[PDB]
Amino acid sequence: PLSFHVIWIASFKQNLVSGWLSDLQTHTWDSNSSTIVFLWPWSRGNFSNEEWKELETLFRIRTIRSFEGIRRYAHELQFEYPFEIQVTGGCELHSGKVSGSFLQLAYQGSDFVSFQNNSWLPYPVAGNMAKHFCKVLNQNQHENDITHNLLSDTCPRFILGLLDAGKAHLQRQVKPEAWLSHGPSPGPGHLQLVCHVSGFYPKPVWVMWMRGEQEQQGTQRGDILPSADGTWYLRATLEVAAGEAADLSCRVKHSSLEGQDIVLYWE
Amino acid sequence: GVTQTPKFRVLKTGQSMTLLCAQDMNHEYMYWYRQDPGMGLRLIHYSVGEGTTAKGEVPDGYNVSRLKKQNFLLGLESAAPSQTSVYFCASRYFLPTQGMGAFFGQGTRLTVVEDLNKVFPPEVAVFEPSEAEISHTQKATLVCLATGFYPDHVELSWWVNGKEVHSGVCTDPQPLKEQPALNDSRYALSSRLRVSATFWQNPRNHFRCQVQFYGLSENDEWTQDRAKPVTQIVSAEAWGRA
Amino acid sequence: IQRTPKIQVYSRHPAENGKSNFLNCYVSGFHPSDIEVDKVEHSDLSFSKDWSFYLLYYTEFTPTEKDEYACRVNHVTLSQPKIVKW
Amino acid sequence: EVEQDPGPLSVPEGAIVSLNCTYSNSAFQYFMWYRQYSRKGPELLMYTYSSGNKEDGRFTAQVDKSSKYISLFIRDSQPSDSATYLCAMSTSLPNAGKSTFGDGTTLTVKPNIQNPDPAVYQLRDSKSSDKSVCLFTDFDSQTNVSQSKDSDVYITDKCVLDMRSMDFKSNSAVAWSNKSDFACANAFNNSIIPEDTFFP
Ligand SMILES: *[C@@H]1O[C@H](CO[C@@H]2O[C@@H](C)[C@@H](O)[C@@H](O)[C@@H]2O)[C@@H](O[C@@H]2O[C@H](CO)[C@@H](O)[C@H](O)[C@H]2NC(C)=O)[C@H](O)[C@H]1NC(C)=O
Ligand SMILES: CCCCCCCC/C=C\CCCCCCCC(=O)O
Repeated sequence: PLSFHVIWIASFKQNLVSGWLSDLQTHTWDSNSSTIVFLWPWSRGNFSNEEWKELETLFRIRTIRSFEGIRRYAHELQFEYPFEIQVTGGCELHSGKVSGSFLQLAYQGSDFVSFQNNSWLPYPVAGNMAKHFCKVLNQNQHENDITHNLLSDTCPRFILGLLDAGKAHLQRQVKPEAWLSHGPSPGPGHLQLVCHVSGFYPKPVWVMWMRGEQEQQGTQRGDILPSADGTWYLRATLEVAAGEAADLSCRVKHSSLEGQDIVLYWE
Repeated sequence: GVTQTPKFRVLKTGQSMTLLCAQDMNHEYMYWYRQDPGMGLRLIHYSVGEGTTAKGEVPDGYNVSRLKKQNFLLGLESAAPSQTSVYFCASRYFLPTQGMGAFFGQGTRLTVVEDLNKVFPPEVAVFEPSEAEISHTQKATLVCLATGFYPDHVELSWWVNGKEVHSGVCTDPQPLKEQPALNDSRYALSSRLRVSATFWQNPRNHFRCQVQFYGLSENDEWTQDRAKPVTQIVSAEAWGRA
Repeated sequence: IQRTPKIQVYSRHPAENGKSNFLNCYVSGFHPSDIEVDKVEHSDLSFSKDWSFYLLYYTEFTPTEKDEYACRVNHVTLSQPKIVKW
Repeated sequence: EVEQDPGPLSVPEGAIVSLNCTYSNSAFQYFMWYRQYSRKGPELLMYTYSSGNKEDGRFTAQVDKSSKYISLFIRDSQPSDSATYLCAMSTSLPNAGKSTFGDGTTLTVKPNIQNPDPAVYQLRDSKSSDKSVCLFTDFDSQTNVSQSKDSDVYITDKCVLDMRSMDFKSNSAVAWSNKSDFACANAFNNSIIPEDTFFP
């Protein structure tokens, strides 16, 4: 659904911070000058300059404390060089409503600790160093109170504002482009029919190969691929015997077509 | 911790003044509050860091300056009677780790008057224990009386054999108006010191009641007949009686 | 363990000779994020729910008939740079 | 806004005291109680995050977010507790470091007088034996001093002194005038003083 997150990528000693609304980036952190960078005018949303500075400041301190507070405990913790720590935090909306929030930390690409309720909890998988890592974090509760306030009251207020602020950007409809092609030969006597749908927005889409109304199973949906303009691209393929091919057509359903689907016949 | 300068001040209407708050605690946040008797704290101005400042709930007539991290100055542009109040400076970390809450100064008592001729130092008298009390309770109470001073800016203490004393002491928390019917009424204040009767009947023992008054500075202009009502100590004393 | 980058090369519009287009390269699914890819601009480094990173690379161009550019990638999992065309 | 019980409260020593604030703004999330002694600055006493109780010695701070009602409880109140109690509240981050203060409640804790001995004494000026002061002392805490209806006769509130060395407390009030007719017998006539008050 609709989800704003802030991600952290720690390498060991660079450090990256960005803020994303789903697949779309909206915030960047300037390494040199310690500053939240808005990528859209409405990147800022409800908040005001007063607040933003206050938050930016809060992000500077807290990140520092967390960063220096690792090579401080890197040795005590099993953590051996080199390694990467990944943090994702934020909140989501299920049809215009606050559908909960999250904050998860990852060691080496596998889950490590999660923030639940008012404190840190280990993933059982990550073993007995994860359980130790929590004992450290949970030691000062006031730290946990602040984490909690941001996840469950700051973030929800924020995302709502953002949404409203960029209702001209998101909520917009960009009509898709549709064309057909051969794929790699699956074997003698057969073909791969390839339906191309490119440059559509928003992201949900329906693409299926059709024999009249006979929705052909075996239609095979590919990755939804991005472009720098925020639009999406998608291939749907079908393997057929050569003769079967002319009977076939491609049907594309998208929000911007408003009921008038795209139909491409193989002939 | 958090310190304020000055602790007392008198202002003729229209005069200006700067208050200075300093803290060596490395705090990012600093605040200026005023507190009127009975009420709580209202925020005048505050600062989230060096070089920036912002308006509070009651900012009018005041300005501020966050010069270093340590210092936060408050300025009265043009004194008005309404600004007669007690002023508190406060500071606190940006993101404290041991919970919220701010540290406070001990306060600055400021009084604005229309005329500097309304300022008077206290008169001090010490009153000796009753023979009756001594004979009945085997204890001896001394009473101090500071009278006729304005404004309400005094600090009273007892001195026995040249050392300040606290045990056996009780001073009025607020002064009386000698003439409640006036706005610019002068004030009276009392205090007790109780000691055993055998400690009072000794003529070697010396009891002195001291009142620190905070009035006009040397810079203030004074054209009246009576002596300039400057900041001063007025004391009264008594010896033991057998 | 570590993960190998999935490389997908493609174009923004259907490729017609002599018409301005865009060439994207979607490098996904890899870990860790130490990766190098081939005047070109890319996207900020994000990661999916399974914690693996993904990047997008793009360049404006004109698809001719004697040329077919590629996407070269080297990783801490790769013994040799993997080159993918279009 | 933050409405706080104006008081003042006068309780006997040993009593449970309850101090309360009400607020209207639901955004409030940080709750502070300050204690301020006479002629000194506010000092943080209790702090709580969101809904709940926190117990520190004789003190319990309590926050009920759905009722928008917060409370400071003092168990076994000592006379040392006499002060003004101010509550303050901050909204969720970003809150600008700002907090809103209730107008405070002033609490007086009357100390228990183990052996009362009410009396009114005359005291003479150590200098000019003519000036004269009346001392009402050693009365019980349930006894109340009343203001003078004569505006030329001044009478102070009661005040508690503590002869720490002798484990001894005492209430007292002072009355004086430079009116000539004034005498100690009639000094506290507007006060309901004990029948057994000693008049020398
Ligand atoms: C910014 O916005 C959040 C939510 O945005 C508002 O939500 C609706 C009330 C509507 O007015 C939209 O236009 C806004 O986008 C605010 O949070 C709510 O605030 C209102 C009053 O401000 C209050 O009645 C609600 O209970 C709040 N609900 C929440 C917190 O979810 C908030 O006021 C704004 N805060 C900031 C500084 O961003
Ligand atoms: C850089 C973009 C700033 C994001 C703006 C919106 C702020 C509120 C959103 C949710 C923040 C959740 C992240 C919690 C921070 C925890 C700090 C840490 O432990 O690393």
